[PDB]
Amino acid sequence: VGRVVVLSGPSAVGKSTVVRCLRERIPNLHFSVSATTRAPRPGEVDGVDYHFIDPTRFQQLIDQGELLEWAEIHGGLHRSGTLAQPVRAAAATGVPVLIEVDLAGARAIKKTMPEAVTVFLAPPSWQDLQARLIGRGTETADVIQRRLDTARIELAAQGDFDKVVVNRRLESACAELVSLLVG
Ligand SMILES: Nc1nc2c(ncn2[C@@H]2O[C@H](COP(=O)(O)OP(=O)(O)O)[C@@H](O)[C@H]2O)c(=O)[nH]1
Repeated sequence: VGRVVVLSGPSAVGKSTVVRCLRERIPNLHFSVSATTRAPRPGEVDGVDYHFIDPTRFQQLIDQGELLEWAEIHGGLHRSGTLAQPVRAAAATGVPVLIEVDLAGARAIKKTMPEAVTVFLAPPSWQDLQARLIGRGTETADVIQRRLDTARIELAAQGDFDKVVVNRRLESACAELVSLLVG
């Protein structure tokens, strides 16, 4: 049986680089393809970037209990979420699975699939994070203050997770995750 790992953390912090490394380290890693009801952009392959389904079917799947999690996107313009069946099918086939979602999504997935292992990817310190949120200082004080506030709230609830990986160094963050996914 493949391990299922749900990767989340602070919302203002992109994890695509970490995801990219894991996929390079674990050759047969199945990165969860979210379902969505928005249309494909050119270059997007159905079954690879998303599973593109229409609003009516997405609702069916909600009603049948077939999303581990879902959400309204851009205030309900469309929906996206994680399909249960591919995740379980991959796992039973023995392939390891990584799901990368926001915090509400990971919380929701722990309920619908409790054998999944949730991981909060934490900053090495509050100051490391703060520095990155201020960044180049191209945003307004109001916006930055909101980010810093948002971040402290999110950091304060990392204890809801099965596991904390402190991202001190990319390669050892990635090493800890590899261990959870196959070790
Ligand atoms: N709840 C939930 N949100 C998703 C899922 N997939 C994508 N999203 C959200 O949709 C937003 C925008 O999608 P897009 O611009 O194509 O790139 P993305 O940011 O990687 O998803 C993201 O901020 C995600 O939080 C999912 O499976 N579940």
